[PDB]
Amino acid sequence: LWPKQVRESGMEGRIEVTDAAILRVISEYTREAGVRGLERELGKIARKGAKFWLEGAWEGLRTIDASDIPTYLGIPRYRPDKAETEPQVGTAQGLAWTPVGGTLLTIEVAAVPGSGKLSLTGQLGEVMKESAQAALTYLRAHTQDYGLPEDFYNKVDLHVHVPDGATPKDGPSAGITMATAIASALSRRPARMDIAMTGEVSLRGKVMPIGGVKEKLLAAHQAGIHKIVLPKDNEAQLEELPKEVLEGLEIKLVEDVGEVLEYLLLPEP
Amino acid sequence: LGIPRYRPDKAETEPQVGTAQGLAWTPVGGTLLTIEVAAVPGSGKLSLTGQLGEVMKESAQAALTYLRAHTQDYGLPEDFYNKVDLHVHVPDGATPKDGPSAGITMATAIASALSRRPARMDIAMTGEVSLRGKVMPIGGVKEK
Amino acid sequence: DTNQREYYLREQMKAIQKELGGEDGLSDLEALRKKIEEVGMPEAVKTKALKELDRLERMQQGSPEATVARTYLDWLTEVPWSKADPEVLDINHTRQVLDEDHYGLKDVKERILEYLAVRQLTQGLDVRNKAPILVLVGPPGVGKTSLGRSIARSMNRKFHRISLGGVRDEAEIRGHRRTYIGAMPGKLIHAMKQVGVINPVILLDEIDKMSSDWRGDPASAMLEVLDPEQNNTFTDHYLDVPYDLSKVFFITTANTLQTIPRPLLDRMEVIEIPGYTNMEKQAIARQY
Amino acid sequence: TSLGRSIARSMNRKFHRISLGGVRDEAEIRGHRRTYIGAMPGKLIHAMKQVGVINPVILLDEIDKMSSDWRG
Amino acid sequence: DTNQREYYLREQMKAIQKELGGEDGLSDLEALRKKIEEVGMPEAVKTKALKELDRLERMQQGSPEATVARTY
Amino acid sequence: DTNQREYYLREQMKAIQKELGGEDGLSDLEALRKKIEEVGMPEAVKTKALKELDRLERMQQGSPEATVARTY
Repeated sequence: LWPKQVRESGMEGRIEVTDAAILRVISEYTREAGVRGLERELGKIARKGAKFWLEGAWEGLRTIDASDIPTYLGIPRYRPDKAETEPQVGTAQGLAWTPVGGTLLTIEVAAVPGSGKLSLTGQLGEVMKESAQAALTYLRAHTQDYGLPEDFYNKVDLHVHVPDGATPKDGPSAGITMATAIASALSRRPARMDIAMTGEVSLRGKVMPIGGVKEKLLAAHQAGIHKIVLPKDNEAQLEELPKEVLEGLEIKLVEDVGEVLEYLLLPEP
Repeated sequence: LGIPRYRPDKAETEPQVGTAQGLAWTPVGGTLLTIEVAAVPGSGKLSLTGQLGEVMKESAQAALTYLRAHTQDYGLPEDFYNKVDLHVHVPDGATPKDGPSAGITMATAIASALSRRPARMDIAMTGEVSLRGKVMPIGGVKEK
Repeated sequence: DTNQREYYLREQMKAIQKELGGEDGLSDLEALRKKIEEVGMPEAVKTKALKELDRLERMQQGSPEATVARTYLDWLTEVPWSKADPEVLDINHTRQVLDEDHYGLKDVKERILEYLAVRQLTQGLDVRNKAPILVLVGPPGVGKTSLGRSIARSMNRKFHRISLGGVRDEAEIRGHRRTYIGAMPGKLIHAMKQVGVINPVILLDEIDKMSSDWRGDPASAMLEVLDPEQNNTFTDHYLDVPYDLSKVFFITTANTLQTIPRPLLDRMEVIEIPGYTNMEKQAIARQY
Repeated sequence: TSLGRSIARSMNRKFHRISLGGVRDEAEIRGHRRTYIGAMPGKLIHAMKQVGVINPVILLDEIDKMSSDWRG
Repeated sequence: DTNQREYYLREQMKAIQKELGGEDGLSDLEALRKKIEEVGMPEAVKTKALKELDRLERMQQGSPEATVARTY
Repeated sequence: DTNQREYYLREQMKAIQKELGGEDGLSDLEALRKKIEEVGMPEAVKTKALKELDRLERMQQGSPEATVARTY
């Protein structure tokens, strides 16, 4: 890519770029599943380099590191690493595969004392509501181990917001995502950032496996999440993926929804 | 000069209860938007007038959710959400910006009708809202 | 009676074209025949102009094939060569000229400087596109004309512009082969006739509203003219010979982010033109 | 659509994508029933016209946006 | 004078065209005429076929009103 | 006399069109008219049929003002 862009603008043997600068362009100036964005970003770097060179060729070979990138681009539109934002109360970084590139569905659920029912916002589907119901049903089996009062279902309304309008995968794939979202919201403790998750939740509290583990392992690299949670029933689904996809990940193969919540719920009560 | 073709009435917030100013834009010219919310004690359901889309519906739902989270911070009852029909007038239809761009404007419009206190003059605003009570960044700040 | 009166009206309109008739009597088939030797022209173009002369020897208001052939000859002999607008290879001089459009806009001037620094730094290190021409995007009331005029002033190009926005027939964009009237040399050919320097600036106005009732998409001609490896061989329905357009610079303007064909997304890119504010309008008013 | 070019090189063929994004009738994959000059065939015949051989590698890009809001 | 001259010349062209070997006739049209006359067919179907055959003799080659007849 | 001369002028149109090319569409729009206004129908219905038939002076090749007119 870069040897094409620096040849678009006639930078033959004039501009060099290190690994850190390309990584800055990747993780700080474009977020999409493909590499179309990096083409135009490196093109803009080439054009700015041609501009700065045309007003004086002082340097024989200009090294562009991860420091002078903004001079050609400006402000990082996205966080460098997603491990720097905050832990939030009602936030669960989901995983999905939107046909326009993978992205994390920040499903947000708010618990308000009141009648006791499920408020269903954000264009849920049938399966999305059933997943919320399944998460509540499991959380009802074990409540005193999460600090909740045993009468929470009788008196707490839950406002659930799922982005991307309807379900993006055209099917439930964020079971444990909603499980941890609702557990944090009901317990009102900061859920963990920096860890995306996906799965299926079953009322006995079992993590049924997902389809297409490759997409749920990519759409967390593109989103910048470097610790993913997967169902244990997909352990053999990690024996055909290329080694590049598995690079940088601390994958927690899980089977219960009592061990997905070991990670995110560091504050239980 | 003759008859004034333009007016300075788009430089004002119209400080009456429920009235709020939403900053909007078009790629061919400049404009704004206003909203008024009447809180009539009724069935407690949102009635949208102005051919509004659903996005305003969940934005108002999030505003009411944040109101319900901290009713005691504005001296509000814990049960009036079921009793207040919100009757909303917006001159335009859907929001020209994708999703909510007057989300905080909508939140304050809903809260004004539930707080019996008007808006502040010469203070405009725009932004996105989240159900947890956080304001999300708005893109295209230049046009706004 | 009405039909005969309208027939006599159109025939009298045909008769009262004395100015066209005078050119046909002396300039056409005689001065044009010598015009080949008087001016420098490519050998193949000269010989095809010789056939175009052979397409003459009949009245130009009779068979429309002869009329459109004479239009081809008039748009041929009035396009000289071996001349070009001088370059200013300094971005600083271009910025200096940009300083007085309104003030430079402080943003778009820099994007145009990107485009110019790439323009001077190419595979041949010359004016060859191999890249977009970066249509302008913004409200229609902004100084869209001023940017192109200032760049032409700085870069020393004889600025042109042609009508491509809002049209509905393809004779102001492409034209159609010289076998019937109503098919005319394209406006790009007219601009190339406007001046002989082979590096003009053919501003394309309101490209976002380009359309036509003539089915057969002109966007193919856009791809043809926007590709420097294909703009030298830029043909249309009308252009029966690949007309050598090698050093011709290009630029375009638009005012909407939606009304644009997708074959106009590669070899084409966005420049956003911010609107002016009451303070910006105050300053630009008072000063200019 | 660069993988198409790679396969085309590996096969010494041509390569010509045809974006179907923004097609909602058979009047653009097939043509209009020819009854007047001023109407084209569909897209595939334009594709074959662009290339010069009977064995290209056509890439029907954006086939999901192929929709039908109109008669046909 | 020139217009009446060219009008008579165009009429000469048209008159000679009908006598120019009848190329358009039979080869591009009557082939369908035989196929109607050589299929074991119900009487009403042949009546309808002849009715729609007499609807022709106007140039659908510039008129969409009889391309439907040819396809019918 | 006037109310019949209107229909007489319509009949003169439809009969001169016989001598015109296409033979009045092989005597069409007269089969529809007679099958309507020979079978015993209410008079107001006959009149409104006359109007809704008079809308056949428009284009038909996709416009929803002659296909639906023919169906009606």
